[PDB]
Amino acid sequence: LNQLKSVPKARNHKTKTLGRGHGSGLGKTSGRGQKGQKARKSGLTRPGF
Amino acid sequence: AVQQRRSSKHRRDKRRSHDALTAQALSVCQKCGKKKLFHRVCSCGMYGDLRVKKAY
Amino acid sequence: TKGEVRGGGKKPYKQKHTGKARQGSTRNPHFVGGGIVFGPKPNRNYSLKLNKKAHTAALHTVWSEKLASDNTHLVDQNLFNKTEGKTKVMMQFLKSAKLLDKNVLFVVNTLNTNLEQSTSNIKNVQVKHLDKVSVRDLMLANALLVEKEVLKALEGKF
Amino acid sequence: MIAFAKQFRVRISPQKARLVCQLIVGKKTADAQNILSNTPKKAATLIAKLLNSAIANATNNHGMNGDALYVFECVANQGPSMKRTIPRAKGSSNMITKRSSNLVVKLSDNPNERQELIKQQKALVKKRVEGQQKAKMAR
Amino acid sequence: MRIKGGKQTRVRRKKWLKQASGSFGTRHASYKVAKQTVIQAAKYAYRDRRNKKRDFRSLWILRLNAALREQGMTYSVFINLLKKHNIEINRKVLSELAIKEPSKFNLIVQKVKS
Amino acid sequence: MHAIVVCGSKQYLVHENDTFFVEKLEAPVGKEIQLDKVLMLDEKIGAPYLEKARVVCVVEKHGLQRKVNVIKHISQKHHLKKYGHRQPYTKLKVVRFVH
Amino acid sequence: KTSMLTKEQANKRRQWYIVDAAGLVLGKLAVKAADLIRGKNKVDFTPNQDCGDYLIIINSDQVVLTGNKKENEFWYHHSQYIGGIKKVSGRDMLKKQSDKLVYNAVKGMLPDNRLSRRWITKVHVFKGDKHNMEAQKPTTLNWS
RNA sequence: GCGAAACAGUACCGUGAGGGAAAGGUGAAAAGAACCCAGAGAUGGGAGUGAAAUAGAUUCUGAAACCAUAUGCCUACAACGUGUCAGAGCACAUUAAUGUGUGAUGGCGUGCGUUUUGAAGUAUGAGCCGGCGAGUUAUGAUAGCAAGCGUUAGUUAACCA
RNA sequence: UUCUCGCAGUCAGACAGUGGGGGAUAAGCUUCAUUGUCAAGAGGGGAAGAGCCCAGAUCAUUAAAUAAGGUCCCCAAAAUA
RNA sequence: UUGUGGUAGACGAGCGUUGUAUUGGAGUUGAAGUCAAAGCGUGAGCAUUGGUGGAUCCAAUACAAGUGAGAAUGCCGGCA
Repeated sequence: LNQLKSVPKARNHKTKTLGRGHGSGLGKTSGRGQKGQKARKSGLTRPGF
Repeated sequence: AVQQRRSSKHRRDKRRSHDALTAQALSVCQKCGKKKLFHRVCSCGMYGDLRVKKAY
Repeated sequence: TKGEVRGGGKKPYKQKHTGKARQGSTRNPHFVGGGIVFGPKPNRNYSLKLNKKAHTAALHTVWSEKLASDNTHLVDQNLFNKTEGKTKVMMQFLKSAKLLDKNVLFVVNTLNTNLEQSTSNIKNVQVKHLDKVSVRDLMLANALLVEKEVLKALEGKF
Repeated sequence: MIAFAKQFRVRISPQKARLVCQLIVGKKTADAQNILSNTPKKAATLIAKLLNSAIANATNNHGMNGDALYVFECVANQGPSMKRTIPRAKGSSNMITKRSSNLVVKLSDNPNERQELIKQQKALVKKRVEGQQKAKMAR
Repeated sequence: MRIKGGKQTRVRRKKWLKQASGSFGTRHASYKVAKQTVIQAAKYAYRDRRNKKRDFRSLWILRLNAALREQGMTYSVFINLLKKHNIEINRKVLSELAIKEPSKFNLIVQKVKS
Repeated sequence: MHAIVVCGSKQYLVHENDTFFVEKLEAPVGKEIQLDKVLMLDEKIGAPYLEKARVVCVVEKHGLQRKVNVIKHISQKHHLKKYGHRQPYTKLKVVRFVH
Repeated sequence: KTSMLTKEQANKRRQWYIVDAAGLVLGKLAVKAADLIRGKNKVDFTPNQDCGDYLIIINSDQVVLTGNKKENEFWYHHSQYIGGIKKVSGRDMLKKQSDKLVYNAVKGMLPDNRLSRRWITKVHVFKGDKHNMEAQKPTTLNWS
């Protein structure tokens, strides 16, 4: 293995760019519905709650 | 009232079509030089073949 | 970022009877003057953990494939002697040994002052101690002139 | 040739300059200055001064015929104007700019030199296409 | 590492403005309306890519019907004499181009007779 | 003197020294191709095709139509799948179209 | 893939024709007249050119109307104003304007197009036969 | 980019606690244009300098938007989200290619997002152009992928050379 | 579509027919159970229609046979008794 | 063989950018940026040349991102 062709066998996975383009959605949709409480900032609840 | 829809450049030139200005009237002066203004005196002080005015 | 720059603390405009968005602030990331929330900060460690035996095995394998590169000829302190460390005789020695193309490493256990003086102004070549070389520093040399003494240490380290 | 002389940003409405040079468009040297002289516009005097200056330069620095020249092309170029402000009632003021015009008039001495620019463009595209074609030989 | 990229955005906008031009108005000089018109025209082309053959079929049928009314019968009568008896597999548009070359479809009309 | 030649499902009228564009085909340029599916040569008609009819053509070139850029998009629904395509075709001419 | 379409273009000829109006039913004669003017019978119909023919109508007064339509269906006309509604019957047209009725009916049969006006110009309806169109080499026929 | 690369906490606003910016690039050396002309002059172009003055101080480049001119085509009967496909005609000559540009006429043709049961809409956002412009990281857990190691395995933490 | 795991998503649906409740058995009305459609789905016919009938679009296709429906013309084709 | 309508939502595969790291190359006999063009691409793109212009980068592989812009009565400037 040399720096001109240094590659592992395989290591890569899909990433979530929630505000980039329309390819996998991942935009205004954000993969969390539309006009929902979860979609809001810190939209969540207490773990026990 | 105030403007509701903007006028485009095509609309602008359609409105400005009447911007062409008419020409003036000219007259020949037998004694002085350049073509004078019709029904007006000439720069050389003379008008109906008549000089009544001082230095132009 | 936005919260770490001083400035005003008021809405620059009245709330009602306006024709724009109310405001964020005078200091806003969407306004001129910086304030981007995300970027480099002195909180990231920029470090990762690896097993010791993993590194030993990696070094052993890269030495195995390095030993077969037929550029691993032996060296001894004798030729590092008979020289004052001046690049002149060093330049002649490297040129005679066709080392201009190579970035050859010189493994050494003692780091004699003459060799340290030599090769100090050649970015192509580099030299350090036996137990200071990394895999990147190993495979980038394209050649290495090995010493008799380091064989015992590398065999012990496997 | 051109016999042009740029004015470099006199403050006047560009529309009025365009109008007066329409009044002078197509006309030759003998029938342009006379009418331009006594028309009641100030921009008329402005363009007349520069037209006389350009005629003088053409006679001096080019030595052309000077008796068949006519306006080849009028322009009305909007130079960078200034930003002035006058207060307006009930605390809502406005910024008023004095429009500035860049004025120049080209003087041609023949019924041509417009198609010759097309010939220059044709030579430009011809050298472009032959350079592309000569590159294809190496391809 | 702060990055500002304008070259790629500029070439993208230029290439998306390049397809369409010759438009009434400065619409072919902006990005928003130009892109909207490009997409609308693409939809127009998608629909017309079938509407054109839809209209061509009608054109062929109209012209063959006119030619057959020169012969003196309805369009439907001649079709029924192409599969079982007097088998013809010639298509509609060719029976029309046989009209632009006269004295050739007369052979066909004399063939469809008894 | 004429010929109705069928390629795929498209019929074409041809005569002597006629050049035309048809679907992309095998047997690349320079090679003669003799299609037996041709009808209406000279006053003779067969039911599926004209009997013993042989039309021989020589290919002049293999070309591509202009790249149509087709879109699918419904307003206010956020889908803009894009695709472009160049249509392969063959420009070729007939020589004899013998009986 | 496709066969190159072959049509005719830059070709224009409109043969002058003459018909004599009679007791024939207005609608069924007028549809045929319209299709002949537009050229729906030509083997070389050209939509963007419409190489039709000129036609002249003689003695439109002889047309009769079936049923009670002479006193059942009446044509109105509103020009631009409230109260401008003026309605006349078919027999009133016999007294004043029968040609214009056929004119408007045919124009109605023609789709509203820029060329449709140019096609109806090719129709010359006359209550009589006094005109200088004999020098235009007309064509006398029936059931046009 | 410390707010502030400049005479910046300066200009400015307020009677004050305070707020608060923008505006670098001549040339290799001003060698910043002797001299000429027209204009009162500024100025303009010559000359002249300079490798070069579409490098002349508006000073590296000078994009889009916007404003005019002109090659050539079409347009004064004309009901259209202005374009698509045809389609003669007209002007022609290319990243050699069913070459390109315009389009008499025909056929077709209620925008782009928003959220709503459902938006062609008289629901809202947009005057335009260009630039900038908003899902990262620290520790922690879970699930998946891979590799190392290996069934009294391993990893080392903080730390030391 | 059976079991584990990751992972949202909505809890405001709408309409026509079918059996209905309210209403006044009036409503593009409301409240259910069935089918279907739109939303998330283009197409033809119904003149122009989210909803009906015929139907489910990979790309090209100046080819054909068809579904509902239709054949005086606009606007595509039919007549005979 | 089924085939490829698709939002919400889920999976897969990529392109493009900045800089770094070595591995090669280009260049004031004209690189980058710039505008036009009668090409190439399944897609985000790749170009080839003409002219503006005179100085730095580019091909391949990984690396880590303030990385991909029409919209938020988004910000600056100019122009309508």
